[PDB]
Amino acid sequence: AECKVTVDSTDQMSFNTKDIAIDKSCKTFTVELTHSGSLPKNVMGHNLVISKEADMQPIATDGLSAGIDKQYLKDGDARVIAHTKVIGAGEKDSVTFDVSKLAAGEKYGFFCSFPGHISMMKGTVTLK
Amino acid sequence: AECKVTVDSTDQMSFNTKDIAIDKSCKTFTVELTHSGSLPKNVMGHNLVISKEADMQPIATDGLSAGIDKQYLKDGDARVIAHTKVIGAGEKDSVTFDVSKLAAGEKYGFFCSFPGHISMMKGTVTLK
Ligand SMILES: [Cu+2]
Ligand SMILES: [Cu+2]
Ligand SMILES: [Zn+2]
Ligand SMILES: [Zn+2]
Ligand SMILES: [Zn+2]
Ligand SMILES: [Zn+2]
Repeated sequence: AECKVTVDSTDQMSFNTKDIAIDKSCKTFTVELTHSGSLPKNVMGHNLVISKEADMQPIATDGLSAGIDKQYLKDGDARVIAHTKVIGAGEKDSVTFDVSKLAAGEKYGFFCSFPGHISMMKGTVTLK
Repeated sequence: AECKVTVDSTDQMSFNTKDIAIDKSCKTFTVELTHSGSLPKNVMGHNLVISKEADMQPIATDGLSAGIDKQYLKDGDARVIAHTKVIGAGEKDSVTFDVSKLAAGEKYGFFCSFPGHISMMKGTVTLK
């Protein structure tokens, strides 16, 4: 199986994809996030966070007050299945998680939790 | 006296001035803000906020939770002297305030409180 994907994020507040396909055959899956462009992380930082589709906005709202030091995520948030750091231009991060965590028949999505980015920066996770 | 100034804001996350000079003789001062370029407000929205220089970042941090519907400013934040709405490309807005609110000898600045913009979008307010 192919159990890795790389997603780019930009100065114009977008990801380069709207769906991440995860082979159910995979034991673990690795998401690598890169940031093209020139803006630093405190201006236009992006992370990639995976959760239940219905949990994305609640997580993002709870992340606002956490600050960039905690990757704009509330510490110990149980709704977060996996997430990268907040990265700025020229940086990259990756996260590897157990594919078992994704309940078949449940709807999953990815988003950026930097304040206000979720409106433009989200997508679906599809198990294949 | 001249008691009005126009400031433009860009897709490049910049104001087209670094200083706003306010004549002390003015009873009121009016700041008009425009937005050139083509990006919508949820991507590259800008407002213009006036406060004490030391207060700019705390105000901006507090504004994160207020959201774009509240112009990214906490309601009733007493540290805010004056502010425009958040505007997107092709829009404009203006604010008029009493110049007596400026204490000569105190240092004032202007900035944009849209998430992440402040480090790239701020300047001084100079009384003349
Ligand atoms: Cu982002
Ligand atoms: Cu701005
Ligand atoms: Zn909560
Ligand atoms: Zn974490
Ligand atoms: Zn004068
Ligand atoms: Zn107000």
